[PDB]
Amino acid sequence: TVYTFPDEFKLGAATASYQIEGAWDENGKGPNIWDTLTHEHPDYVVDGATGDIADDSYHLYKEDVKILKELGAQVYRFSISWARVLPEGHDNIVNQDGIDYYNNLINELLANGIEPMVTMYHWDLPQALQDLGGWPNLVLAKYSENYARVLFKNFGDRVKLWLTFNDPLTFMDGYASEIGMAPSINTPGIGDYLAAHTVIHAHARIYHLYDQEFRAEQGGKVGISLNINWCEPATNSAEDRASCENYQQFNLGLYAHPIFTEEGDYPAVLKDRVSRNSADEGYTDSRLPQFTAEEVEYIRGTHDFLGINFYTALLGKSGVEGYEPSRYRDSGVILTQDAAWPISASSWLKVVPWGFRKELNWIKNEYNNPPVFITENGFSDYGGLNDTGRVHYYTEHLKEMLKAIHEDGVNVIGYTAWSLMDNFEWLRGYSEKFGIYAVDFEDPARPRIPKESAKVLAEIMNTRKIPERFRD
Ligand SMILES: O=[N+]([O-])c1ccc(O[C@@H]2O[C@H](CO)[C@@H](O)[C@H](O)[C@H]2O)cc1
Repeated sequence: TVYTFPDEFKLGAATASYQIEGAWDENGKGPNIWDTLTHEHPDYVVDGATGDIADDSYHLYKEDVKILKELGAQVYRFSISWARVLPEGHDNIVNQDGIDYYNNLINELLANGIEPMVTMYHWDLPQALQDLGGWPNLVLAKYSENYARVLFKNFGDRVKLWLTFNDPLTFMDGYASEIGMAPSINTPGIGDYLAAHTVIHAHARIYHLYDQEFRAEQGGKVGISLNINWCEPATNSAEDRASCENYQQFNLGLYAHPIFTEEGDYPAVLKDRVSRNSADEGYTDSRLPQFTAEEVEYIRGTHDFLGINFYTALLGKSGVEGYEPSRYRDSGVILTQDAAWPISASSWLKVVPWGFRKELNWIKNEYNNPPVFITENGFSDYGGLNDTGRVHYYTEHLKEMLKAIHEDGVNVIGYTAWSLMDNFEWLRGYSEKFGIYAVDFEDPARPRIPKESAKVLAEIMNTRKIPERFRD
């Protein structure tokens, strides 16, 4: 039983628009911040790669559905490109080609018995909105509501699972370095917090919009996807345990405390540590923005489920490091990884499957056991179809999740493997492979070929159990 999926549990796979679509300027699509980064700053990206073509899923979406059907996916999580739909960012112009494209994908999925799950924002902000300052500018919350309205209006009759944002903890970091994630702005400890504040407001506006204008007719669910790693105490001391709690609150709690708790607002430790550090450095005002009481009440409770992106673990010890100012320095934890942990093709990604069970329990206890949908979990290598490391990664993480469900009572309701195909991997270009299907980026037809992990995942999805050969 601990190896069997609950009957209603949803299994599938996931992708993101800029990572797969290509067709970056085709049929009316406007430019986004990743078009800008890869065109203007190829020195930031491995091999100077771009997402101009990527997997060419704009043209090859029927092939993507074919492989999802082969895999036996029940749900396909994909994201919508904001600038493909609203090329100017604002809602004055709706690109019919964009509407037709996503309807064509949704309809193809449904005709093949696969449920669509749509992420509204996976990092590809229209450049016209970045030119106003992007996420640090609170005006983007209303622009995000207007974008969501166009999505609910056009697609909500058929789409019943929505995520507003994918991993703002990472995308806010685009405002904390001059050479990093788009838009590559160096405002650490200041602009990244402003970006977080806008995203939280935007998410809350989108959820209220669904309640007011769409839920009664459409009957779907709206969540948000938050990335978090497990943080294990470097030693068993109370002080190192405190540092791990700081990590959880500064990385997951930053977004989840305002939305998923009864109290709302940012975590106290976040408010308090940033206030103290700002005062010690001579600022008149805290670097952390504030919510009014009315805003706290508006934002809290804006969820039907919690999306979790989980990849790895860290060790945390008591102390402070990082540059002043920065979110890492403010967080009051020294983070490392254990050299014993198995490695991947990504410097930051170590294989620590027991950390997934620990994290699921931390979430259960902090947020009163919300329904959790694992929206990303996966592994990198440099290439190859006989992807034993990826197979092991998936089987171990699924086993740990199933223990969380069955033994620990955690309400996990679905899981989409990251990712369906090898991707444009952001600053890593085409150098790192996260797919369960390989794609030949040198072949204009971009054929998709199953790896061993795709065959194992199909076996899991078909049998609804972890096969005996992978059990302890
Ligand atoms: O803190 N971490 O461990 C972490 C943060 C952000 C992450 O981001 C993920 O990274 C994947 C692999 O590159 C991308 O394909 C995917 O688009 C992205 O959501 C993944 C992991």
